Amino acid sequence: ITHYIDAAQITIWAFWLFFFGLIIYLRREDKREGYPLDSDRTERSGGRVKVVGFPDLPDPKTFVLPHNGGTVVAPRVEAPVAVNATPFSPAPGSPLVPNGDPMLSGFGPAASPDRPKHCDLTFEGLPKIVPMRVAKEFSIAEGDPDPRGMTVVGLDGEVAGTVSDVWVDRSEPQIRYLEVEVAANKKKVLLPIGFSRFDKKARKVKVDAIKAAHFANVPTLSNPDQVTLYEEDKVCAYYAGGKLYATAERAGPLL
Amino acid sequence: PEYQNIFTAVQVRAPAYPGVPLPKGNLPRIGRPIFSYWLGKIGDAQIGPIYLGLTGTLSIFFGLVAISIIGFNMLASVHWDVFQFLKHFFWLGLEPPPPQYGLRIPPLSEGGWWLMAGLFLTLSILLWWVRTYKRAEALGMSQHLSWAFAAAIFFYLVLGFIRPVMMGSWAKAVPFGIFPHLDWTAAFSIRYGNLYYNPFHMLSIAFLYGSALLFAMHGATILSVSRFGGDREIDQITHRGTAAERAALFWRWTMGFNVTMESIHRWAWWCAVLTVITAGIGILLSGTVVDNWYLWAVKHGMAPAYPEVVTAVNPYET
Amino acid sequence: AMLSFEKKYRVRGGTLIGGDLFDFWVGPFYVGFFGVVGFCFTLLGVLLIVWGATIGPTGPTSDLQTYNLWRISIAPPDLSYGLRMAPLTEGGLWQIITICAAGAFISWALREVEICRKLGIGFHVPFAFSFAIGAYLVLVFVRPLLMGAWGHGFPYGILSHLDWVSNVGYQFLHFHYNPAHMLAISFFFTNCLALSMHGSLILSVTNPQKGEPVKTSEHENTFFRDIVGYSIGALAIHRLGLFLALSAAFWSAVCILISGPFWTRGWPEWWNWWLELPLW
Amino acid sequence: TMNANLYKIWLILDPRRVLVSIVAFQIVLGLLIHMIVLSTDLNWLDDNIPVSYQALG
Amino acid sequence: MNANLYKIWLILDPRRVLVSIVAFQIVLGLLIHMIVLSTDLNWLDDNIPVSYQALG
Amino acid sequence: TMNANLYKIWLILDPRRVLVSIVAFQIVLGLLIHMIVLSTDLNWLDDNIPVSYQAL
Amino acid sequence: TMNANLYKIWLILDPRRVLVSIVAFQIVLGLLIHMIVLSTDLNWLDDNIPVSYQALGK
Amino acid sequence: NANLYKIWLILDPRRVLVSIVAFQIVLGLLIHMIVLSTDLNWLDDNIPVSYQALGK
Amino acid sequence: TMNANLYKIWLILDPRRVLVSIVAFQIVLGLLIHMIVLSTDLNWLDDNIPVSYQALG
Amino acid sequence: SLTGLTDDEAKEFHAIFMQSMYAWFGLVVIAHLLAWLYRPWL
Amino acid sequence: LTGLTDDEAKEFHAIFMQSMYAWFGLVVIAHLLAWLYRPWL
Amino acid sequence: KSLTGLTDDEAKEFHAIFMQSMYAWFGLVVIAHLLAWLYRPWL
Amino acid sequence: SLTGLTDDEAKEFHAIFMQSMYAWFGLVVIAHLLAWLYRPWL
Amino acid sequence: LTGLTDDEAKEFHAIFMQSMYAWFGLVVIAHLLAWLYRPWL
Ligand code: BCL
Ligand code: BCL
Ligand code: BCL
Ligand code: BCL
Ligand SMILES: CC[C@H]1c2cc3[nH]c4c(c3C)C(=O)[C@H](C(=O)OC)c4c3nc(cc4[nH]c(cc(n2)[C@@H]1C)c(C(C)=O)c4C)[C@@H](C)[C@@H]3CCC(=O)OC/C=C(/C)CCC[C@H](C)CCC[C@H](C)CCCC(C)C
Ligand SMILES: CC[C@H]1c2cc3[nH]c4c(c3C)C(=O)[C@H](C(=O)OC)c4c3nc(cc4[nH]c(cc(n2)[C@@H]1C)c(C(C)=O)c4C)[C@@H](C)[C@@H]3CCC(=O)OC/C=C(\C)CCC[C@H](C)CCC[C@H](C)CCCC(C)C
Ligand SMILES: CCCCCCCCCCCCCCCC(=O)OC[C@H](COP(=O)(O)OCCN)OC(=O)CCCCCCCCCCCCCCC
Ligand SMILES: COC(C)(C)C/C=C/C(C)=C/C=C/C(C)=C/C=C/C(C)=C/C=C\C=C(C)\C=C\C=C(C)\C=C\C=C(C)\C=C\CC(C)(C)OC
Ligand SMILES: [Ca+2]
Ligand SMILES: [Ca+2]
Ligand SMILES: [Ca+2]
Ligand SMILES: [Ca+2]
Repeated sequence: ITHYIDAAQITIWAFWLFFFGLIIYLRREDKREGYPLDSDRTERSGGRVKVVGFPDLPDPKTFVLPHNGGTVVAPRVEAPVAVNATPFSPAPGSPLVPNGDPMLSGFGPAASPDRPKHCDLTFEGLPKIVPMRVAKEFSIAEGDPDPRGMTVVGLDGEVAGTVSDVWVDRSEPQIRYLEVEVAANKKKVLLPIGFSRFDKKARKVKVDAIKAAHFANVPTLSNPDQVTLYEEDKVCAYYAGGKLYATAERAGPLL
Repeated sequence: PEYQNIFTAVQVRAPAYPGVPLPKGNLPRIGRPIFSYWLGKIGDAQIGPIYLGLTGTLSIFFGLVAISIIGFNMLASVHWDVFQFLKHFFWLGLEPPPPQYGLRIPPLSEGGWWLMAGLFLTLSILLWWVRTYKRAEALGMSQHLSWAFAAAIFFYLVLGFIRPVMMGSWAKAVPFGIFPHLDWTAAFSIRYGNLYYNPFHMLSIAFLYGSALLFAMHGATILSVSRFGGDREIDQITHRGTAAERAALFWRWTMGFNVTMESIHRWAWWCAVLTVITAGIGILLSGTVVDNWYLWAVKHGMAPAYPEVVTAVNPYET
Repeated sequence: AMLSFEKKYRVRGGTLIGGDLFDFWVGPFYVGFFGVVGFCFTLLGVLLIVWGATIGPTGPTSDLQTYNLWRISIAPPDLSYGLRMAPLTEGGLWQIITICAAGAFISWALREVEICRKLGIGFHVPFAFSFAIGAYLVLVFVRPLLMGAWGHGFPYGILSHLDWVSNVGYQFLHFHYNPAHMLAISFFFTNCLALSMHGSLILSVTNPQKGEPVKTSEHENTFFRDIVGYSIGALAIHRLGLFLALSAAFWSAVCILISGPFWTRGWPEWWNWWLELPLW
Repeated sequence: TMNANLYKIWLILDPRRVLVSIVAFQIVLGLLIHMIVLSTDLNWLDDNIPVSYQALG
Repeated sequence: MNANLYKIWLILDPRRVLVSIVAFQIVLGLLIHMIVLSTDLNWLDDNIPVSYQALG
Repeated sequence: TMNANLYKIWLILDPRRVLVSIVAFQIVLGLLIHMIVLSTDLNWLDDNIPVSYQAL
Repeated sequence: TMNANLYKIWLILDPRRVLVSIVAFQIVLGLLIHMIVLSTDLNWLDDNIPVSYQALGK
Repeated sequence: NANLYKIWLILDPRRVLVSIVAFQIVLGLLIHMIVLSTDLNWLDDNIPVSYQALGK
Repeated sequence: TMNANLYKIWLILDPRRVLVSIVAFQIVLGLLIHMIVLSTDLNWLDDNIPVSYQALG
Repeated sequence: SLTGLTDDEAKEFHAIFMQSMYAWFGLVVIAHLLAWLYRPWL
Repeated sequence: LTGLTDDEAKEFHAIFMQSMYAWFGLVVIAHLLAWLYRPWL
Repeated sequence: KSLTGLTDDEAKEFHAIFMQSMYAWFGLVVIAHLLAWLYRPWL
Repeated sequence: SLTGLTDDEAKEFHAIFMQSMYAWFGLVVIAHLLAWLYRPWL
Repeated sequence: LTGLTDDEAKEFHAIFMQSMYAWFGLVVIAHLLAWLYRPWL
């Protein structure tokens, strides 16, 4: 006997039903941050219309933090935060332009959310990211130079200061920040390893993100022996603003 | 110029971590950890320690027996000549039993060793699955790894056990050998009328390509935000930072939508898992349900048609 | 609309070409010069694909014209046209769509560079996307050029390009023995394993067993040391995944590039250099 | 000849790991020997002794 | 048997052993049923007491 | 001919690792030698000695 | 004729690693040479000397 | 040369020794392998006699 | 006709790395050249000169 | 102790364990007696 | 060293040896039944 | 003091038991091969 | 002393090493005598 | 540079050369025997 329907055809159709169900599941999970959307439709509706697209948002999940750190929920209602910028044009879809000195505006690649004002912790409950002054069990791996005492140069090759310490991850041993004693003001500021190139034979750290004089305004730590999530983002974002803001040419275009 | 965060320029050292303490009933870990400078250039310099209870000890014993039976038979097939074993290594193999034996345990001289290696490798893998399950349980972690491992085991089982049993013959299973298992792969497509026309083969390719697409995207995305600590995905997930915001906006502005730091790992999980689910289903249907995938595709209207520029008289017709 | 945290990142500038002229978004999409340029290449290419489906290989009235999604095929020219432009109905349509595709892809990558400049992030993603583009260009430009005809490109058809792959592969009798192909596949498989391991680990520590708090960096490292005696690290797994995926694309491009231009016999026979070493 | 201080081996080798490794080794060995013998003339399942049950039907 | 064999449960976790015995035994049972079905002893396809496909 | 201070080797080589290595090596070597002998004319399992046990 | 201060080699090379290496190397070499010899006419297992034990049963 | 001894001020004596030992063992294995692949083969040359022929 | 100040090359290049590189390159080169020659008509091992020693058996 | 059980707790577990294992083996014997009666294999 | 006291090592040894010998006695009985049923040398 | 941590007396005691156990092992090997030579002489 | 041994320890170890090596080489010579008598290969 | 003093480099070189010459001597002897048994050129 012959039939057009066969088991291979049945099974492939069954797969499509599963797969489209899976995609809808995934798109819901994708909306646990950043939704509902900031639109001009919600503004004029007086907030009546929430823009969420399809599928709609999932019910909130809870993240229980260790060491009695509290509970995080997702999705969550997050308060609007003023933008320190003015639109270049009033038309929708236009960019904005930072107010004041761009490096210091907290806008564009200088921007960042306000992370929590407590430190990431080791499993045992100590501050995770700390200078080698504090975690004395750490050493420099034999074969590699000690960054302490190296001179830090900005994007234009001028001396910004000297490395005064190294900040390490106690959970997963690696350098996360260099501590820079800034020549101009004698403050000690963090420098993320992600923005640092070593010139080993010269014992120099090169920082392409900012000029030497920009080190004077790197955001400062409340406590010299630990760093909060909040301060980590403020530090890293300040260097990143330099990628677009630190010189005029960086605005573009090429042509 | 900028630091790309591909290689660690300056490593630091601390006393080796012995690991998160395990609950009562777990055995103490074994090994004195060492440090590799060159591994420390690309990743973690620490090697060891390792956990080894009953599950893993049994797994490793079964697995070494299986591997040794294969290597032994390869060397015997060049008459113990170690130099010819190195010459022909990629060609040598441990061969499935002849078709005359069906699914019966075949003689030691002609297929018994294949059947024993498949049995003992399979038990070794199943026990390794239990190991991945137990190691998550002892740390209080969920079982995502063992579920994905089970999907790969499903495909492996279909190749060497389920389909051969359904088809009535160990001779239809896979040989243990480098080039021999490539012969088997090509011959399987030939025998079943071109695996390109198997729709679960097409899906498995979409998901294998998609896995490389997604790890290239995600790997590169995270390194581009590692300057903001984006590689620390636990705290970016509980406490969204500018790493996670910039990652999502890069993709939203590029292609119109984006995921979250947690949910990209769900996309990645399913893409990889569906590679081997669809692969198992595709092989499971070959020979049992569909005997010629090209003709199955003709029947369901899928095969392209071309202007005829070559053609051959069938001498069986003449 | 914008993500609820997005407005504070929508900055002016960072373009490579265009400046204020095209420096704007359209809904979620950033546009810019390469958005406009890429949009034109893209819309043209797609519409020429639909036009090619509309007329088929031998005209819209023949039995070969079809809108069946699996059977639509737009094919390159005969090898006899060499490096010249064929007539539109004899493969030239494929050639124009190819140029559109390359321009759409490259414009997409440069748009990605402008987005990285706005966000002040590294350039890893457009760098990585360049490997996929490079493989596509090996297939339709470098390898056809080295053999002397654009007609060595693959056809634009969902199933018809699988026929191309099959027949190019079996020109070398047993393509599995291509050494760069073996290496590339090893990277594809290892990448899929690594991706499932990485996805699993992040989800299992952020979604732990009921009653458990979110797990730690120490748990992640401990978990794979417990299984394999080694943990590569949370930064390095992303280095590794990028290395495996780009290596898979790179050795793919190499493996088709040597198949024809740098080797014409069967692929198993390449291994005779090994068999013929005067050691055995 | 055994040794009167042989008991001191358990001051050297951990008793738990020894027990675990013996159990594991003997399970694999037991399965291996049964399969090896079933692959030879000594096979007692397919020997049609006392009768062939596939021939009855 | 030794009078203090009960002391095995002072060094080997009883719950772990019990669970490992149950899973070992279930897999062993599947394995042996599979082995026996691969031999002359097969009781499913022996057509005893009768062949039911041969009745249709 | 042997040496009187040979016991001092255990001041050099760890007794535990040495004992473990010995029994692992000897077990693997014994598996290997039985496999080699079974693969040759000396095979004692399939030699039909004292009789063949496979009945027709 | 070796040197009188040759014992000073154990001031340079670790006696432990040397003993372990020699033991490991010698075992592997022993396995290798037995296999090489078995692969040739010198084979003492499949030479049916003194007798063929399979012939007895076949 | 009279100042050749100073090479040990440049190259680690320990690593040179280990490297010499490792290279010489590999070379020795390689050369035996190469020579055995040819007409000079002394193991399979049936000299003084074929022992497999003896067993026939 | 070498230069009088050619010795200053060692103020530029590490004398240790050149030495270890020279030894490594030369060994690899010597292995490669022997294998190349053995792969040609010049092969001096399998040429049955002075005699074929397999022909003795 | 290593497992946490006291001495009397190991004694109690052992008595219930040995009784249950023997009951399980008793079932295995009944099943093999039935199987031998139906289809003797030696 | 393992952490056992000298007396603990004595007690474990006595139970270990009695249990192993009992296991070996089962193995011996099994091979006696197998040899009577199907002698293999 | 020592590389292993055994004392001089401890190494002597371990050596005594190790040599006796190893010789008992070799004695079984010899008996096994005497049995094997009588059953199936291979040279 | 790079290895940590004193000069007398290196002297004591050498004596026992050289003696054991020669005894091993003695066994190897006896083995090859028997093989040459049983099955000469040159 | 390695840590060896000048005198140490002298003593190591004397033994190194003496030992290497001893090894080369055996190679010549083995080769001589090989040529007498199976001349290859
Ligand atoms: C008998 C046939 C042969 C065979 C013949 C060949 C031939 C011939 C080729 C391969 C190629 C490959 N083969 Mg092979 N191969 C065989 C069997 C195998 C098996 C197996 C399990 O047996 C596997 C695992 C592989 C694996 C591989 C990969 C290494 C490689 C394909 C990946 C690639 O090119 O990525 C690179 C990725 C790309 C080229 C994609 C580019 C994407 C572009 C840049 C973007 C597109 C955007 C898109 C249009 C957007 C649409 C938008 C939506 C509509 C919204 N082959 C057999 C034995 N193989 C190919 C290769 O190496 O190509 C380089 C190739 O040409
Ligand atoms: C012609 C070939 C013979 C045959 C000859 C032999 C010989 C000879 C032996 C076996 C042995 C076994 N055979 Mg058999 N066997 C045959 C056919 C079978 C069939 C079958 C479906 O045909 C099966 C399922 C078995 C099953 C068994 C197992 C009960 C046992 C392997 C146990 C083990 O590995 O423990 C490994 C686990 C450990 C060592 C852990 C140790 C801890 C303690 C000491 C053990 C506790 C577990 C439990 C009590 C063991 C039960 C054994 C007792 C009989 C209750 N045989 C036939 C008819 N068989 C062996 C045996 O009986 O051992 C005593 C053995 O010596
Ligand atoms: C026709 C070819 C010959 C043959 C010719 C030779 C020749 C010639 C030699 C051997 C050697 C060995 N042969 Mg053989 N051999 C044959 C067949 C066999 C068969 C078999 C199943 O047929 C077996 C299992 C063996 C096994 C052995 C080993 C006992 C020994 C190598 C051990 C080693 O590498 O130590 C490496 C380990 C170390 C160096 C660590 C330190 C050594 C420790 C302290 C001592 C270990 C035990 C010691 C080896 C006991 C040897 C006692 C007898 C002399 C065998 N031979 C036949 C009949 N064989 C070699 C030997 O006798 O060495 C003395 C050797 O020279
Ligand atoms: C023509 C065919 C010839 C043959 C011609 C050659 C020639 C020519 C040479 C060898 C050499 C060797 N041959 Mg051959 N060889 C033959 C057959 C054999 C067979 C076999 C199973 O048939 C075996 C196993 C050997 C084994 C060996 C080794 C003893 C030696 C390589 C040692 C080494 O690499 O040290 C490298 C390791 C080091 C240098 C480390 C430092 C020193 C170590 C710690 C001490 C090693 C002791 C040494 C092996 C003592 C033996 C010296 C004797 C004079 C042979 N030959 C036949 C019959 N053979 C070589 C040799 O004799 O070297 C002196 C050599 O020149
Ligand atoms: C999503 C689908 C993909 C996938 C998923 C996947 N695979 C997985 C997992 C997952 C989620 C695991 O959790 C598991 C794993 O543990 O990975 C780290 C596994 C795994 N995938 C593996 C391999 C693998 N997966 C493959 C594929 C894939 N895996 C997919 C593409 C491939 C391919 C593509 O062919 C291979 C080759 C293993 C790495 C691991 C399963 C390991 C296992 O079962 O081990 C038991 C088997 C043995 C043979 C044990 C042998 C023991 C060793 C020889 C070590 C010897 C030790 C000894 C003590 C040495 C002593 C010597 C002395 C001298 C010192
Ligand atoms: C290099 C490792 C892997 C990789 C990485 C990679 N790919 C990437 C990226 C990266 C890092 C991006 O950033 C980019 C992206 O934005 O992803 C969301 C992209 C991407 N990889 C994509 C596809 C993709 N990548 C693939 C592969 C891979 N990409 C690798 C294995 C494949 C395979 C394997 O076949 C495909 C199908 C897209 C999702 C996206 C690029 C999107 C883009 O360029 O948009 C512009 C173009 C269009 C919207 C359509 C253009 C239409 C043409 C003008 C006409 C069509 C012509 C075409 C030649 C016809 C083909 C027909 C038949 C073959 C069916
Ligand atoms: C051919 C037939 C189809 C073939 C398809 C095969 C698919 C199964 C094979 C793969 C096995 C996966 C096992 C793990 C699963 C898992 O892990 O899911 C659990 C996790 C959640 O865990 P957590 O992280 O939240 O917390 C961990 C703490 N316990 O993820 C998910 O919820 C994914 C969501 C499931 C996907 C939904 C699909 C719905 C389809 C509906 C179709 C409707 C059509 C109706 C038509 C009438
Ligand atoms: C001499 O060698 C020594 C000893 C030195 C060690 C060296 C070992 C070496 C070199 C080994 C090399 C191994 C290689 C190169 C292996 C390559 C293997 C490959 C490529 C394998 C690929 C695929 C194989 C598959 C998928 C096989 C699957 C088989 C299965 C799933 C069989 C299952 C069988 C079962 C469950 C049997 C049950 C038996 C029953 C119960 C039915 O009995 C009646
Ligand atoms: Ca029977
Ligand atoms: Ca017998
Ligand atoms: Ca013999
Ligand atoms: Ca000879």
